[PDB]
Amino acid sequence: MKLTLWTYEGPPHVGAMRVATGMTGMHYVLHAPQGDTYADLLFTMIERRGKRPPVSYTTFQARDLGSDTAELFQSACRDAYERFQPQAIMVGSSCTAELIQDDTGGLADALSLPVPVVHLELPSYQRKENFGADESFLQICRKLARPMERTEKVSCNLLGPTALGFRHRDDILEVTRLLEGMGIAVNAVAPMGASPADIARLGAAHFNVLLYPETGESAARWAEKTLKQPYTKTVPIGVGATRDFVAEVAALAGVAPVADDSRLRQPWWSASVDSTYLTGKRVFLFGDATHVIAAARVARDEMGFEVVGMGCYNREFARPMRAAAKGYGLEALVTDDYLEVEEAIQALAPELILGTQMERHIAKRLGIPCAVISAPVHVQDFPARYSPQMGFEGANVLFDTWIHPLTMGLEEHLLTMFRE
Amino acid sequence: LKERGQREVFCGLTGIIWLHRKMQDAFFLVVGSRTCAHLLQSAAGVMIFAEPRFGTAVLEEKDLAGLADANAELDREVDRLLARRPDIRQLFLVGSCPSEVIKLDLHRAAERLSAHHGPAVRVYNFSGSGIETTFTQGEDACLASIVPTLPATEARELLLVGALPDVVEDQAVSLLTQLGIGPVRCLPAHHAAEAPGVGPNTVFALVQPFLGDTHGALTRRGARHIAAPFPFGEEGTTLWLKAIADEFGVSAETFEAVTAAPRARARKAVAAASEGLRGKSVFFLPDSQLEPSLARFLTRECGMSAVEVGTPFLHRGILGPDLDLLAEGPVLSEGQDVERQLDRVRAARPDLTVCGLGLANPLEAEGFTTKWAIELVFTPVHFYEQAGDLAGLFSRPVRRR
Amino acid sequence: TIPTGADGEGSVQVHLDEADKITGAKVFAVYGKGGIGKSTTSSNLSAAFSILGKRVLQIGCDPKHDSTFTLTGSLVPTVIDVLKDVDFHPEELRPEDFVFEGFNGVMCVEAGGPPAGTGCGGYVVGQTVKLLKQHHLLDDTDVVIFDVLGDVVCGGFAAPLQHADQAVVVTANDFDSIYAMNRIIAAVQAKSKNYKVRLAGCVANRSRATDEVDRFCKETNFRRLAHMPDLDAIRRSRLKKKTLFEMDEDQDVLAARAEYIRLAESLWRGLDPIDPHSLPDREIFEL
Amino acid sequence: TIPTGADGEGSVQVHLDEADKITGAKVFAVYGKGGIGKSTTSSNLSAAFSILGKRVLQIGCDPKHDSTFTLTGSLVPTVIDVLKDVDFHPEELRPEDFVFEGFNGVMCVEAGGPPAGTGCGGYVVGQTVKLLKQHHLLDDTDVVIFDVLGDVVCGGFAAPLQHADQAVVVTANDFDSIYAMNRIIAAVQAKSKNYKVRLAGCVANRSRATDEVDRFCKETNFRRLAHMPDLDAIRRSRLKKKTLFEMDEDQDVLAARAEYIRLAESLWRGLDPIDPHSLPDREIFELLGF
Ligand code: PMR
Ligand code: SF4
Ligand SMILES: [Cu+2]
Ligand SMILES: [Mg+2]
Ligand SMILES: [Mg+2]
Repeated sequence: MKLTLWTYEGPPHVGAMRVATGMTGMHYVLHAPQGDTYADLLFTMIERRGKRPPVSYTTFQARDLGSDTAELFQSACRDAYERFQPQAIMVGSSCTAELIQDDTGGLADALSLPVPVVHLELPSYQRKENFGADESFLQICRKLARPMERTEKVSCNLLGPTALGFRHRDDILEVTRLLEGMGIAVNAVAPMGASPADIARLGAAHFNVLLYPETGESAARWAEKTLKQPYTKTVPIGVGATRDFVAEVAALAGVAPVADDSRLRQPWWSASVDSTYLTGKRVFLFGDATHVIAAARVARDEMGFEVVGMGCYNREFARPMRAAAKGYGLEALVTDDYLEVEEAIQALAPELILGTQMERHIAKRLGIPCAVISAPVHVQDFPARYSPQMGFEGANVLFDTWIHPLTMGLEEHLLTMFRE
Repeated sequence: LKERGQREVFCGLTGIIWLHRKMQDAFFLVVGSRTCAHLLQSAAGVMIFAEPRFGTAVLEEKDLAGLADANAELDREVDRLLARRPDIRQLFLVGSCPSEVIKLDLHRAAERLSAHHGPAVRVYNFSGSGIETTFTQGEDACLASIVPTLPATEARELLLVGALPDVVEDQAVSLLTQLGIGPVRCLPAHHAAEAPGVGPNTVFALVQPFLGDTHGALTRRGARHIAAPFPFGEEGTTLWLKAIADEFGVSAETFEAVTAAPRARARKAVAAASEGLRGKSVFFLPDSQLEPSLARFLTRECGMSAVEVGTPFLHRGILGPDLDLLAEGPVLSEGQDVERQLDRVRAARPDLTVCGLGLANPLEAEGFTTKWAIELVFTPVHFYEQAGDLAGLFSRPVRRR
Repeated sequence: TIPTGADGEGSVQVHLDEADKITGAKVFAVYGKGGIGKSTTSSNLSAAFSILGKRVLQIGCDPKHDSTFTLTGSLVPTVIDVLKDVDFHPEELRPEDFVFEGFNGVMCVEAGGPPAGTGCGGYVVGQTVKLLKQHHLLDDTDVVIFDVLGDVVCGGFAAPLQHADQAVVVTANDFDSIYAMNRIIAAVQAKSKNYKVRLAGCVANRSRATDEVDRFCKETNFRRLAHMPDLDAIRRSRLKKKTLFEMDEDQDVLAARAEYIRLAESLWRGLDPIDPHSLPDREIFEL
Repeated sequence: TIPTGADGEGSVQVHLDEADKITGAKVFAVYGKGGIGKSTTSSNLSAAFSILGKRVLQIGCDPKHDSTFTLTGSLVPTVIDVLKDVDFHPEELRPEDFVFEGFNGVMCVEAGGPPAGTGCGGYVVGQTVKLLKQHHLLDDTDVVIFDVLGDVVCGGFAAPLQHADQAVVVTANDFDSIYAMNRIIAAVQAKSKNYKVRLAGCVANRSRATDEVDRFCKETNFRRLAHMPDLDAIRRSRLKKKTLFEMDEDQDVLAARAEYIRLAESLWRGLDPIDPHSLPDREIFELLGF
């Protein structure tokens, strides 16, 4: 009932559609009203997808109520199977669907299609988009990921990377190249590059890698007991986090660390003499949980900045948020409202703030240098150039991405003082 | 072809995005879930960063379980937002899918809200949800909602109705004064600075084709529409102003001679881009009910060959002059399943495709050039000045491959 | 009009209790009055089921916060404690931050009693089960067991019956326990009226089996599941913070474990649940 | 009508009868542990006031027969104290015709065994409070007793403490006790806004030598009173037949009935409130704690 003008997330069916479009051979049926069909725009355009998202919508109207909704849903699923031919199918509901007495699971059972189906119960008014992605992930995992004999060579599974993710296409590549660095083979990358066969083979890994918590943590814990699959706890964003993750995976797989420091340049450039003025610069961080945790760690340790403001809209990870904030002796700001964080950056007045698009634009209003380090972004944040946020290369990317606003403002001020 | 197998359109809440641009004294409270908020936010894009007038209060479980709770929360929230924006006077309680399924009576709530707020601040509501309307129906629903509140006028005045960019409105006023006869009253008046009296006296003409409920709203007052081709392209605007002249008894010679230079500039501008789109095939998809006028303009002025024209709903009573100007070539269609029209698109091999943005990139990957109809509502394409730019919007001489 | 008042029978007849009947796994709610062993029986039942190989989670709806305490051996921070540590937003909790494991990997949850003088026990257990669904622990587990105070069986107190597929009861020879079991059968029938909860049967309280409870079961059309007296062999003080089925062995221990194993396998089968009745209070042979 | 809020607006579970702080008539509640926990204290104390000259509305609130049936001899002799009826009365709604006139004083009854089943304790005993009020029994009597048990701590269900002012305590000498008395103390200062229900002191029955639980009771800032009894109580069968005031005065260790009278000498309105406090599980630990 609170007025929101800009929200940091989407309805949980958006995250479920993220995981659905990430992996191939799936189709996603919405019990969505006509006009709620917009949700494929963002996928076709913000992420710049050449293919239609594997989704079909019933698009019911005022004339279609009661039984007509059920018949329309049945026809939608039947035609989706007939013309799209998905290896795996799942049934979902929208915000309006659950209010109507339409049983998605009952309709799916009545269809009795040969391809296995799963019923996604989405609390579209209790929860948000990342939860929906995670629930779809664990539900598909229990549907068609069964325990089976280990691989000949130690294998890992990357859990977490979904569509509409921050750089996810690049983090999968960087992590994969690193793991080939120790030579451990990635059996399946899900849900970014998954398939029904891939989910079936997901149990073949000797351990799991939690590349993104918000979208793979519950799947990893489900594999913990269902498949006896250990999952790594450390996120490799930043040099120190990269080394911690390398040690963790080397321990789990039993292979030697064999880390490659050749391409890394961030420590030398941060210790470089031109980078002295970065020391003692206040920074405010907001956005995705692990992203903010790693950003604060990287800033305080390797950047010389002083974290002056910490926050997270991922309420489900407020506990790590609070723990880290206490670790830096800060006060976690878990608001999902742009106005509270706006007031926070007004009161604190950090030299630089790194959040998401909201933080970028409020800093533009406040005349403060800003960079984006979180999920909610416009089209231009997602680049064609490969920009990993994690790993040794990701260290340099993070470094100069943070540098750019600072040097821009600094040279602008130097110009202004100089023509005066 | 009215198959309902699968539809890909926008809620009428997309009308709020540019509708508020016409009146900067209109605040919109959306009783919608997180999904409608996400739609408005995404589609607006850079707006949300400039503090729009779109208040999309999420229907949490708390106020959705009951009914009167949301009713009282509505009053509390509007009092709040009036406190935030003292400048704001006109309020709109736009309908949304959760409100429709829970059957929240927005009419009585808006009436009591206006009663308690007083004459200074006035709230009228409508429903722009996708359950009963779609895309452009939100705007004519809104204005038809504010039509009865407009007082009856006893003076015969030339009437313009339809949300329109301010420069286009100014140029239309200038042209109709260059005609000499016919006082212009802008129904979507800028921030309600001049409450436009509408009654039986004021016969009206239509500038925006999609305005369906508008005609009903003005027939309730007694105003009658005049058969006039919609002002798209130089000849469309010319025949439109000719119709206005005919209604107000303006001499044919006078209006022909008066508007000679503007239409000379317009034909120059349109011929600047006509050569790009000569001898090609086009396919139209149901996006904003703006497609038949576009097909007419392209076919007769730009030399376009229109294979198909897809419209969600045809108001033939007002689109009749458009159809008469339109050739028999393109097949008319009232609402086509997206997969069926996609199959016809694949069969037809359209050199240019007009559709929603969501379909656009898949067709581009399939190898068909796409022009998204979500754009043309924003950019000014509506008169002589923009007659050339209308064709330029469909030029797309990319040919990188 | 005084009885109906403004609400009166309102909250108890209309919207009496929210349904949310999503079980998935087999549910057996143990119901005893007190003194008669419900929590110890439930804990040993969970241990026997874990011995069998079925994943078991126990919900300690009792407000004394000791039902599942024995399996862990250490006092479990109850759900309401964490829900108050958080700002009553159920999403920052994660598994193993409110649930805890016991012997042989027995999951166990304690439902913290509602604050004194306000709230509802049914409210509390509803939040526990909702939080339980949110992190989907029921999905992996195969057996779900409820331990609730059967002394009071009002609407909120009857919420676990809504979930429970079978309703296990424990009883002693004391006449208070007799009236308690009678009330329990009546309330379980009432809860099986709306949706369904079946009656698995009653066990003794290790005082003396089949002394008069068997005849009462025959009269009420109930059944008397066998259980043996081990009052002194099983230390009243949870045997050094540690139940018998968990961290001990002895002839009496072995045979009691065997009895609980029979109870476990019978509940796992759990066919032909009896449909008993509540024999009139006057008809009750009394003293 | 109140559709939401009854189980909505945060699932509010008040009795939904506004404020129930008003005492019936100087209500003197008596806590217990469900029949076996000496619920006869309510009946015996009501008989004490009645012998003094103050009529008592001693409301036992015991589904089984231990609380007030001792005062009223045979259990529900007309089965109209059962209190559960569609017409809200199993007989004529006249206050005099309604139930029995106890056996001393003027009139007094308990709660029977209600098959009401479905419903929060906010109404199960919440309604059970006011049928005596419905026929103005709290007005027809001089003083009142509102017996409760160890299970009842929670509000709505703790409507007797909503209406109680000056109450004595009864409890055991085990872990269940040290849990129950302090939890009841918590309940009664939760009902302290409901006419400050008192905390006079506990009739604690040490089994053999459980002086450590009594020391804990002292640590709860809470008096001991009837320290002497060692699992020895008056004749149970005769107690079921009639309460001690009507039955042979068979004191077990000390002058039990004379101790009751010595208590009542100031307890006619209520024994001097020791004013105890609830205590956590860390300090109230009973070492192992069963
Ligand atoms: C719900 C659909 C949607 C989304 C996700 C966006 C964001 C977006 N708005 Mg297009 N905007 C949508 C529809 C609309 N936007 C609007 C504003 C707008 C304009 C003028 C433009 C634009 C564009 C975009 C873009 C760039 C990708 C795209 O083409 O959709 C996104 C993600 C951009 C474009 O179409 O490509 C050149 C462009 O010129 N947004 C308007 C007002 C007319 C509507 C109805
Ligand atoms: S279930 Fe009944 S007795 Fe228990 S707290 Fe709720 S209302 Fe009170
Ligand atoms: Cu820049
Ligand atoms: Mg217990
Ligand atoms: Mg007695």
